[PDB]
Amino acid sequence: KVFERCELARTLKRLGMDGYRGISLANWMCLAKWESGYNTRATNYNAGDRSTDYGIFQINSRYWCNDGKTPGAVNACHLSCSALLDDNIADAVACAKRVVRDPQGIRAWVAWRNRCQNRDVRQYVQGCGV
Repeated sequence: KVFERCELARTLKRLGMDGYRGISLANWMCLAKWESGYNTRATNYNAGDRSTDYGIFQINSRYWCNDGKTPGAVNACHLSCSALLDDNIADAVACAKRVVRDPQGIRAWVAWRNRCQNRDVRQYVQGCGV
């Protein structure tokens, strides 16, 4: 599923992501935008280390979900990576909440640093009613 901007914003709010571990909604929105274009089926294979990024938040198979083919990986979210490719983002949101409970928080995603940190991210939720 390819979410529309405001549709996603309202979904993420109901799922309790606004202010989760100190992270504003707009920041989550900026992260989904740059990681997958708001696409829940996006996947990106990292030939360099043999892991794959899955879903709307591009969650990595080395630590977060199990895909069986990543060497030396763990599955902190206790999910199959297939779960992160569903049109319903419930499991993807629960896993993203897990990723940010670790020290780095949202900084775990480099694209957030490049494209969202220290920027005016208000545009991502503007006019959406959240």
